[PDB]
Amino acid sequence: QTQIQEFKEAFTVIDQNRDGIIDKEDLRDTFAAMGRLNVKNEELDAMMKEASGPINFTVFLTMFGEKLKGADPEDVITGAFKVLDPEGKGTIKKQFLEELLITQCDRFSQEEIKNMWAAFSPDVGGNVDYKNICYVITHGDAKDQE
Amino acid sequence: IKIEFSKEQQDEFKEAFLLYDRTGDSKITLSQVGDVLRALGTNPTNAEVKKVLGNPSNEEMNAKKIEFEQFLPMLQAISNNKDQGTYEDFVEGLRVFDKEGNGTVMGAELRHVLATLGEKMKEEEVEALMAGQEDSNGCINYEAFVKHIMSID
Amino acid sequence: DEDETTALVCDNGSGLVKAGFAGDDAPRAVFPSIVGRPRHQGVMVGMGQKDSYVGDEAQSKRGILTLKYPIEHGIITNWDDMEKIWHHTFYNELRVAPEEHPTLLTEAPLNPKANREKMTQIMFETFNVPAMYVAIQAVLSLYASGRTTGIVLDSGDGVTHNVPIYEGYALPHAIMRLDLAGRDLTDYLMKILTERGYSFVTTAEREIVRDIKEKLCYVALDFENEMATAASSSSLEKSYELPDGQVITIGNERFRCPETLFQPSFIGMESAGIHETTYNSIMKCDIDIRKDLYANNVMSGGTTMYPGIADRMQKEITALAPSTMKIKIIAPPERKYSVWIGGSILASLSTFQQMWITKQEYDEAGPSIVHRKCF
Amino acid sequence: DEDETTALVCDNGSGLVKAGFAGDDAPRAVFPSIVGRPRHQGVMVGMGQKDSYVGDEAQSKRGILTLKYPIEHGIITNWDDMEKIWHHTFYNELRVAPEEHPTLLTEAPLNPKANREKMTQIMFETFNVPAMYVAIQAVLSLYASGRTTGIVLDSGDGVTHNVPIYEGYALPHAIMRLDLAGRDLTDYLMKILTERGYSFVTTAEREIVRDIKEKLCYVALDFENEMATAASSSSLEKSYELPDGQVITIGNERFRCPETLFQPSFIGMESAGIHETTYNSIMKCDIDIRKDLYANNVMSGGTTMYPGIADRMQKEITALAPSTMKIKIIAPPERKYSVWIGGSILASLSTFQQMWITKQEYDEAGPSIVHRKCF
Amino acid sequence: MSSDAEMAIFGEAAPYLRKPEKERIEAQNRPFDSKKACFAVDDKEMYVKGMIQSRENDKVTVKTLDDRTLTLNSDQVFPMNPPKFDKIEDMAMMTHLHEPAVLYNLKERYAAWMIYTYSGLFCVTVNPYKWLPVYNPEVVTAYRGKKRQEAPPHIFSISDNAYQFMLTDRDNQSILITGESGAGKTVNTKRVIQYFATIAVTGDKKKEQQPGKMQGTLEDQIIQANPLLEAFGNAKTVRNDNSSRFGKFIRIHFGATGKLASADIETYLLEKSRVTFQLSSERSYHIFYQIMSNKKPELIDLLLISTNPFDFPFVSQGEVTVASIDDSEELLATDNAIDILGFSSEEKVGIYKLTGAVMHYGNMKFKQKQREEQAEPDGTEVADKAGYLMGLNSAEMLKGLCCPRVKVGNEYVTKGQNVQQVTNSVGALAKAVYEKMFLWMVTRINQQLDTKQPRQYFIGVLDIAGFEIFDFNSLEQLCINFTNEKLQQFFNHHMFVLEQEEYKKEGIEWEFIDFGMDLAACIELIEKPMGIFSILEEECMFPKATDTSFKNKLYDQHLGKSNNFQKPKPAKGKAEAHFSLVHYAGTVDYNIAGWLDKNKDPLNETVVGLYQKSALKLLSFLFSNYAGAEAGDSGGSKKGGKKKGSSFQTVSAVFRENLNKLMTNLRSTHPHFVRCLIPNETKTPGVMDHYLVMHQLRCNGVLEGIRICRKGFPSRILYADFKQRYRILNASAIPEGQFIDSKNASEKLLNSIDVDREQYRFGHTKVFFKAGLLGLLEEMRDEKLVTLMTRTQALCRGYLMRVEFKKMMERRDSIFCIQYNIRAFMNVKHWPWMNLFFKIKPLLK
Ligand SMILES: Nc1ncnc2c1ncn2[C@@H]1O[C@H](COP(=O)(O)OP(=O)(O)O)[C@@H](O)[C@H]1O
Ligand SMILES: Nc1ncnc2c1ncn2[C@@H]1O[C@H](COP(=O)(O)OP(=O)(O)O)[C@@H](O)[C@H]1O
Repeated sequence: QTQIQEFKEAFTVIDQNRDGIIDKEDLRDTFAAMGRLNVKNEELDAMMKEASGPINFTVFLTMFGEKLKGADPEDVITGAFKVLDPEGKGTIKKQFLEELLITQCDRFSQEEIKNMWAAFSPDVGGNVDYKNICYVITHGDAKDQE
Repeated sequence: IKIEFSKEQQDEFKEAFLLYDRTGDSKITLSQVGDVLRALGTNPTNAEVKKVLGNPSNEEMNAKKIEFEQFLPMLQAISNNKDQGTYEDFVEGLRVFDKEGNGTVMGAELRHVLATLGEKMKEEEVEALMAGQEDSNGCINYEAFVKHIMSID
Repeated sequence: DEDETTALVCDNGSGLVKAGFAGDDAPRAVFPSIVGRPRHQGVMVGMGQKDSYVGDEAQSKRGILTLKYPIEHGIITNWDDMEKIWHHTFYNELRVAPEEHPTLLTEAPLNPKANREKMTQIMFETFNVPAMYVAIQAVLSLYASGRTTGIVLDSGDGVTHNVPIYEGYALPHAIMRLDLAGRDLTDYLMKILTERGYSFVTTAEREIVRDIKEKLCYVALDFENEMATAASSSSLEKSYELPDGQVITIGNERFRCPETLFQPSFIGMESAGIHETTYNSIMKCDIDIRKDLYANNVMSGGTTMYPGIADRMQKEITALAPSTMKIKIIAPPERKYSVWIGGSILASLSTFQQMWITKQEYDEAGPSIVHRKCF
Repeated sequence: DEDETTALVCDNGSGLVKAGFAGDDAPRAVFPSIVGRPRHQGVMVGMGQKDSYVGDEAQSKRGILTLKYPIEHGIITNWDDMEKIWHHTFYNELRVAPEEHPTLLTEAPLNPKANREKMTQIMFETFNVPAMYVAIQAVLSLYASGRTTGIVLDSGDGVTHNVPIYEGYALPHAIMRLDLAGRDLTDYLMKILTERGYSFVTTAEREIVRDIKEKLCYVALDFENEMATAASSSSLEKSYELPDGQVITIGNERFRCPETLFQPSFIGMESAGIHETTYNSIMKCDIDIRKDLYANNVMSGGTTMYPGIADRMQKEITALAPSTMKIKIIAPPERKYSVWIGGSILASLSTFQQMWITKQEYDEAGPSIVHRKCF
Repeated sequence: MSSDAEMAIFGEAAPYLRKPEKERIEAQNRPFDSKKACFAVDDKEMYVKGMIQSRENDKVTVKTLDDRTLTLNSDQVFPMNPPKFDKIEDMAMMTHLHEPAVLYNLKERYAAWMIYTYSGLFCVTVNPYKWLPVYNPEVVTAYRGKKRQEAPPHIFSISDNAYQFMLTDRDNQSILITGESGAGKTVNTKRVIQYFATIAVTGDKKKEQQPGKMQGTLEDQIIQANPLLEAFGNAKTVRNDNSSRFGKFIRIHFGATGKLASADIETYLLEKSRVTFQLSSERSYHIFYQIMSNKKPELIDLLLISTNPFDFPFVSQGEVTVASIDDSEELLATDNAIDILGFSSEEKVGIYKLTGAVMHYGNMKFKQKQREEQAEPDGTEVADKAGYLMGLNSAEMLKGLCCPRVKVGNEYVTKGQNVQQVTNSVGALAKAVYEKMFLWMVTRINQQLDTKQPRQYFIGVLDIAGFEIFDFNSLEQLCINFTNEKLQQFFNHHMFVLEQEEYKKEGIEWEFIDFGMDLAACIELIEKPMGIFSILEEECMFPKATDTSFKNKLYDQHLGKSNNFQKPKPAKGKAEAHFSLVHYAGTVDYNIAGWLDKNKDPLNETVVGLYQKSALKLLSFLFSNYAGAEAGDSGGSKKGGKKKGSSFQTVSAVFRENLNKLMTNLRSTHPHFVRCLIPNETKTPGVMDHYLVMHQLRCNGVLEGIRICRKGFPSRILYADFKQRYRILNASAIPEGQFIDSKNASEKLLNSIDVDREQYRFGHTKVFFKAGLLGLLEEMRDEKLVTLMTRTQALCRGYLMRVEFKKMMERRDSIFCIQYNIRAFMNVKHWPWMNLFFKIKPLLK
């Protein structure tokens, strides 16, 4: 029940509206603590409209649904990469990796690869370090690194 | 005549291969494409049978999976594939001590330098994935095994 | 290997074939034209004779053998017999291979087209000559001579012709025939000798008289006087040895025989004797040319070989012909082979060579090709 | 075992048989042709003689025997006697079992066809020869000689012929016959000697005188001169011993007896002497050939054996014949066996071998098969 | 170890015989496909191998190992033998006989230093010019006491096995030997002689022993003889500088059981015709020239002659001398030779003088200028000298010559004599004396040669020259061809018997006739009645007949009548010949100069009668043979000739005589045939002159050889054998095992092959193959062999790819995730909430 009950919490903190719906002021007011601003009209509401009425957490779940669609655990991913790397923890070779995405199977574009690079995709030694990329995105990112 | 299962089984092996090439289907892999699943027929069969003029490479053409479908069966359907028992007799001619040893190099060079070759790594690798050892190697054993296909059980 | 070959000139005579290679002065091979086998044919103990060679052999062979002449009167009556003679000339005498050489054969006056045609086929089919020609015997003779104008008296074996030529042209109408020649004389002589109480019926006996005619016979300055002289004549009696061993004397007969040419009445010919026919021929030609004819007339053939022939002939001719008119009588030294030579030339005519008849022509047209629009 | 066999050549002479094996230079067998029994036939104590063998036996036996010649004049009149003789030849003289050998028989000129046939039937049926031939005696002799050409004078026992031959061909018409020869001459010597007052009638005596004919006699250079010389003749008086022991003289007689050939009138034959018959024979042939015939005169037979015969032959012909003519008389040294040798050539003639008549031929066609198309 | 080879490859005895295992192994699988690779006719070389580009119609387009393109002819191309064949012992084995095939094999072996090959019965050995260890006594050890199959071709074999055979089989045996110079023909005779020596002693059986008197061993016994006899015989023909005039059967006989009893010599063949006459660059027997030279001069004087070969007509007919000779030295040698054989010089004086007598008879003229027909002697110079040497009366002799007198029941005078005849008696006289001398000599060697040791069964040896063809063939040639023919026919018949026996034994159906017979028509034409020979002879009889008459006779009988009888056309110039024949043999053309004239043998009786008296040797020779006696007219003979009607007998008759005799013996004994060769004109190893051998082969008849083999079903194998190799061509599931019964399976292969039955037949034991089936078979296996190779390679390829595969699939899922998740990322990073959530979480405690 993890994740959603997890979500359930996130939703309620902001709530305190009545009854449990997290409606516009909640959102804005959350920001203050948050403590970053917060376009207080408009934008916030537009956020609402992807959904059809007040939410209520359940629809909060349902709205999310795209998020569920692709994404495997965490784990399993590593996982897929691991298959790539004959060597150690070392890990995946840069030049291999570009080649394996880009010309290979479902092709990354010229730009598409580039975006990833530009974000940099922490890397050093002229290579790559995956775990820190996962730390940002899938783990969600909760840092990275100062 | 094949038959859903079947051609469809051929299809998804095919699917991945397309996926590799980027994502579309060469023509060329062809022989390999449904060598993988089982018919032996060799370059000259491949080349004429449809890859391109025997398909040195790209980008002369592209198959595609469905066309490739009927190929796999007909280009199959012969039969004379080849066969462990028959091979041995071939192997034996070299063997010359009838010992069912050879003579390991002789051996690799035979199939190499003979008939069509047959690259060095490929030869070297196969024999000792096949795992029969050097003094001297049952060319009959090696053939009998390798024919049988790599797994066995 | 320049290009060009010989020509086999075969001349088919009524009594003698003459043949050789063109470009030669005279026929290398001359042999009797006959066919003959043991008339009696005894048997014996064995064999090794040839059934009808005739050829040279016969003449030595006299007494055993028989004669036939396929070409008896100049036209070849018998083909089968004919084939063999050609075989003899090629193989036996000439020792040549017919395959290799173009061959020129000659034929008689008034030879039928069919006759040429039979000849032709035999040459090609039987013999395998590459090439073949058929030549007009008198014409060859004309060729040999070399004279454009004038008039010729050809008396050989068995016919005697007077033939005016003006600019190479034998005026056909002018031309005269006498059957008489010298086969007849041979025959005549047999008769005359017999009256004395000598006999020469036979074939062997035939040859003998011929020998006597050719060695002994002569033509008189004047027939009438000659008879007159004979009585007191003492030269006339010369003697001849027979093969038998016995000896004949030939007094008057010597001149008597040839007199016949001048006087055909001897044998029983109605014919005008030679001088008259000559004259008849010229008058038959246009008046103007006659001057030339008279000046040039010209003896040919074996039967014109008698010494005394020319001198008389002018004597006779002058008598017939007009006062002022000039007369010459010409005779070639080796007249008899005049026929062969003439052929020898025209077979041997390189410039003319296109004339020769080909196997292809024979195939395409037929043998007739040689006949029609050529020789 | 390769193949092929001999040939029994027995020449049936009017007085002597000569028989032999083919390929023999001359006969193994020669014995008389007579049949004869003891004339008186005394009886005796016992027997053990052979009645009419006549054999050789008769000769030594002289006085006792009768004689007969089945083949008296060359034609076998008596088959019964003849069978006796042939039996003798095979078994006794030759000792050869006939069935084994193909046998060639000679036969007289003008042997009747029937005569020839009777011979055959006997050989096959009587003797059982596998094969046989009959041949002609004159013909045989010519063969031995090997003269293609020339005229032959073949005087034998009792016939004499002149055969001009041209290329192996007896010319039938030329041929002259003579009754006269040895048998006759033998009598003549007999009679003449009796003239002296000697008496030689008997058979025994005839044998005797024959012996004197063959030892003593000769032919003269010139008859007339020799006779005249005879008066002074020291030489003639040669003597001869008789078996009785008495010695007789001869020598006028020596030449006279042979002179008969030249002048047959002596005995009373009208016939021309051989020299002139020779001339007549030649004249009968054609003139052209005759030259050869003069050139090659060959003598034949026993009665041409007299010495100096040729020289005389030479002179006589020269006398008759033409001035220029070349004349040569050739005589073979053992001329008499010319007939046998003769058969020997023909008999052992293996190319010709078919010529032998065979049993089947005898059966199918008959004996006449021998006659009719072969010998 | 495996390989078709035994004992020790390396050991030196082996190398002529063996081939080393390695050499064989490399040899057998050199490349080969029948289809292209072939032979083409080459004007110069003979044939050449080459390969085919292209075909259409009669013309074929081709490339050679001189690699130009000629377009030869369809027939004119020659299919080669399959690879399986190469390095092959017995050429007969070769499936494709063709001549360039023929070159290839023996050529290939010889360079190899392999001299010997086995052709059927035949054992051919080539001449290595170089020295080869083969001869070694170590090798001998390998041989002796072994069967011939057991080792590759060698003399010691033939010598041995035959030795055994004689004992077991208890029969004489024969070997023939051919070889021109550079055969090594002589050595082998040494080698064999010793061989006799080796076993002749050996025994296992006892044959009468003595301590012994001696006089030299056999072998030497023979050898001592040689030089002299070959001095006198031997000579230089226009072709052949030293070619023996005569034919030698050298007889070594043994006892039942293989003791050696001893030896004897018989001679046949003397063309006396040389004696008078010689043509061109040729000359008489060596001696004539020799005598005349100045080694000898005492002898020349006994002769009463001025030493100068020119001086006399008898000699003078041809050329005086030859290079490379020295008459004098050879004179010295020969006198020495005469000594060594060890007679007793009086006989020498003797043997000289009488040959000498010949010469004197050479002197005298013939004339009394033929009074009239007869010829009488002129000079009586020679007759007295003649008379003297013999010791006979010159009044008599002259007379005897002048006019011989002879016998019958009565004796006749052989008138007989002529001017023309007589001389053809003086020469004959000469020839006779010489030959009688030769013969008498020979018997003497036998007396000497007579050893101790008993004999039943002998082996050995015939020597006379091989078939010849000349620009100008003549009486000499035709006879030789005649002799060869029947011989060859003899051979054909012999094997014809055997094969059908074998066929019968196996029980495969035989329909054939004796192989010899096909020829028979030809020889018959020569031999039989109305034959060319017979016809010629009786033509001899007619005094009248001439070349032409003979000519017509043959023509009438044969011309066109037989295909055999044909005639040369005139060409330019080139040649003139009366007629040609087609012997088995190949064709031949002959011409006349001589023969009837050459023919005339006439005996002169009285001379023989006269001769009987006086000088001792002369009486003996003329009287008759050596001590012995004869018979007469009772019980003989066949139309043997005896007289021939008169004038004694001709040559042809006697020829019949001899040959029949020769045949009688040969067929008595079991033949073996050896042919020795010389490879090529310049003497080098390896080397093969294509033209020379080819000519050799037809003359050899070896090709013929091969032709008979065509006739039947050559290739034979066991079924079991057949199955083992061939099956790879047509496989089935069931294990080779001996699971597949040999009978069934081979049945199965054949029919499933769909060969027609005609080609082969079964067979309890064997399957009978025709030409060519194997050729098909071999070829197909060749093609088969390749394909599976490629197919294995196919297999190996699959191996690679298949193995790739799992790695590939594995990657696929790894990849798939990669692509989508990042893609998941591409949107997320933008979408506000996602970002916020990530920030919000860490807020949580
Ligand atoms: N010297 C000569 N004298 C007379 N007549 C001759 C002489 N020479 C040849 N003849 C004859 O000439 C005739 C052959 O002449 P030829 O011109 O050849 O005749 P054709 O051409 O008609 O056959 C024969 O009758 C022959 O006898
Ligand atoms: N030397 C001779 N001299 C004379 N007459 C001889 C001589 N020899 C044989 N004759 C005779 O020849 C005759 C036999 O000759 P031959 O030719 O055999 O005759 P035919 O053949 O007619 O029987 C007998 O009369 C015989 O006396």
